Amino acid sequence: HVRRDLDPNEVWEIVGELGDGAFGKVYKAKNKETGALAAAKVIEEELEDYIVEIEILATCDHPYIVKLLGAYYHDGKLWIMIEFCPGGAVDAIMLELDRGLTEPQIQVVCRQMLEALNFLHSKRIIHRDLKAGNVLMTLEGDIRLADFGVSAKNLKTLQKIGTPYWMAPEVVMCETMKDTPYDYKADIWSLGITLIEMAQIEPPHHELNPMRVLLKIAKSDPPTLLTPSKWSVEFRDFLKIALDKNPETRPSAAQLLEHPFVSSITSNKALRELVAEAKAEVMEE
Amino acid sequence: HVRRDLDPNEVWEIVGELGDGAFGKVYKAKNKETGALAAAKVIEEELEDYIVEIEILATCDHPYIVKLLGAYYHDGKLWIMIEFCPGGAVDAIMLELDRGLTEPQIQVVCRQMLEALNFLHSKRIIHRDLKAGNVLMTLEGDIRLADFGVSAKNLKTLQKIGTPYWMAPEVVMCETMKDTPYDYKADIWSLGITLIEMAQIEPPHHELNPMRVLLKIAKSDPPTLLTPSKWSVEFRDFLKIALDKNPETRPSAAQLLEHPFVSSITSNKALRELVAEAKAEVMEE
Ligand SMILES: Cc1[nH]c(/C=C2\C(=O)Nc3ccc(S(=O)(=O)N(C)c4cccc(Cl)c4)cc32)c(C)c1C(=O)N1CCN(C)CC1
Ligand SMILES: Cc1[nH]c(/C=C2\C(=O)Nc3ccc(S(=O)(=O)N(C)c4cccc(Cl)c4)cc32)c(C)c1C(=O)N1CCN(C)CC1
Ligand SMILES: [Ca+2]
Ligand SMILES: [Ca+2]
Ligand SMILES: [Ca+2]
Ligand SMILES: [Ca+2]
Ligand SMILES: [Ca+2]
Ligand SMILES: [Ca+2]
Ligand SMILES: [Ca+2]
Ligand SMILES: [Ca+2]
Ligand SMILES: [Ca+2]
Ligand SMILES: [Ca+2]
Ligand SMILES: [Ca+2]
Ligand SMILES: [Ca+2]
Ligand SMILES: [Ca+2]
Ligand SMILES: [Ca+2]
Repeated sequence: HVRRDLDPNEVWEIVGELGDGAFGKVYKAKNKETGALAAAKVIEEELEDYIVEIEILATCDHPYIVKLLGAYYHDGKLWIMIEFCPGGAVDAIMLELDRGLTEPQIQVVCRQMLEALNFLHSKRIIHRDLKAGNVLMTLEGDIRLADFGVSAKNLKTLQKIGTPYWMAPEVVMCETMKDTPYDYKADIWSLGITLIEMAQIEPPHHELNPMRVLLKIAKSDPPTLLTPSKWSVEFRDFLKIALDKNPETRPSAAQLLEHPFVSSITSNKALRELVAEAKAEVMEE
Repeated sequence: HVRRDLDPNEVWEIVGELGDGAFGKVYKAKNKETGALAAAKVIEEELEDYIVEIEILATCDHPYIVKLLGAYYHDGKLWIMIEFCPGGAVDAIMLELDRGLTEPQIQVVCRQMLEALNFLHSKRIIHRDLKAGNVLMTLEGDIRLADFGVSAKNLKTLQKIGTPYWMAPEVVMCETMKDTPYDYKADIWSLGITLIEMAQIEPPHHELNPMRVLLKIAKSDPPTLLTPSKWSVEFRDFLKIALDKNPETRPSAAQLLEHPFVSSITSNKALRELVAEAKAEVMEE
């Protein structure tokens, strides 16, 4: 999936920057032949993390997951072109609009996220980094799950303890959490938190520093919506079963697709409206 | 610690085989200058596992841990010479004598193992593969903890997920078990099982296949001695607190060194006697 024979800078042009951070710059790229836009990383022996990421991406051909457009290794730089999502990240949308999503909007995101997760889990791919910032929007009002970096760094490890009789109980449990049917449950919890983040702009425990947050997650009862009366019983029930601290009894995405919070969602209209409103808001000067 | 400049086959001669298995052959080597004997691996990009192992070994200079005599990379082969232990592994001793250890013998092994683990844990090294087969004997009746392969493969990983607010409780717990003060607790549990193995020849759940054993460890109450009346209250109490399923409340090696099962053990005589008896038994033809 990494093309060696083709030179990438004859097919793509880097026309802008989308972001920057701890994992380098993300560029906006334009196809000089077709005019298609991509999010791009041009990366100059931790390229094996990116190699595993490309392989996941290439395997993850699905309507609600970001589509890999091309990967190259040329002169050396590793190029990785992925489909541009002009609607942006849902957390940027909430910041731009200065508000959380409506329940109808959350229902669409939830339905589509569940379809994506059901697909990934079928392929034994665990995302492990769900959050509103990794839910990207199209102008049509569909999501795309993004950022398989954590997924890939985790998979590289597993692809790469003790002798069982002598193994401590906590070691048995954490090695048993590395495999089916427990590994994928993590994404279901993170989905629930993401839905709260979308309802309330911030996730639970946002006021605490990251290290205190970890203690809080382990020891606290599962998070609930701050103002329950704003939300349907269906939404609160959905969260109640998704935010199960016990991964054994936490439902799969397939099971959650039959929950009445999402089982009747057959239109993306609420999300298409959201993206239109965000676009119009961005235009204000 | 890996010598490049010196050619190893001018210092050592491979004079025998000690073992074979899934991790290759272990040779017996003799120093052509001094006459000292070593256990040797001569290994022809998973050499980084062995590199981390050498670094651990070089750091683990202690009376009750195997002593690294030399590591080389020459013509390409990786040579790793470690001190020969003529008494052999405690599990081989039990098989040779067709019996378990006496309580006085177990007390000495336990005292010395605790001293070793207290040292390792001070260096933030977790063995992760304690068992009677990794407790080696000298003719003097001292142990040497051996086989840091699992330790090294684990450390290579840590030296080499998610964002905390969205992280599932079970993921928080298993990442929190990867660090102090929880990581080292695993060795305390494995010590307890090892002591049962030494008392009874076989560890608990030896009748079950390895995959069933894992379920059994997670769900069962902690193991106890099969015939309690053979053993002191002190031994049974020691096991009771060491085989704590909760790593939070499981004692450290330092705490266990003050337990009356080991706190008064100031002589290795019982173990020196054991090794003499095993030697004499081996001589029978
Ligand atoms: C408009 C917009 N696009 C993006 C990011 C995109 C995108 O449009 N397409 C896309 C695909 C994948 C990814 S990724 O997270 O998986 N990722 C980092 C990545 C990308 C390429 C290669 C590899 Cl290996 C990995 C990230 C993205 C963002 C964050 C925004 C946005 O909110 N904003 C941007 C515009 N601002 C003015 C407002 C906020
Ligand atoms: C007599 C004897 N010696 C050994 C093994 C030794 C030894 O004598 N010294 C020693 C040091 C280290 C290790 S190790 O487990 O850490 N290991 C595998 C290793 C070694 C070298 C390099 C590296 Cl990286 C790793 C293993 C050993 C064994 C298993 C026996 C034994 O019971 N027996 C052998 C004789 N039989 C007739 C009876 C049973
Ligand atoms: Ca697509
Ligand atoms: Ca605004
Ligand atoms: Ca992002
Ligand atoms: Ca914030
Ligand atoms: Ca509803
Ligand atoms: Ca406006
Ligand atoms: Ca406005
Ligand atoms: Ca020594
Ligand atoms: Ca015999
Ligand atoms: Ca061995
Ligand atoms: Ca056995
Ligand atoms: Ca006693
Ligand atoms: Ca005899
Ligand atoms: Ca005999």
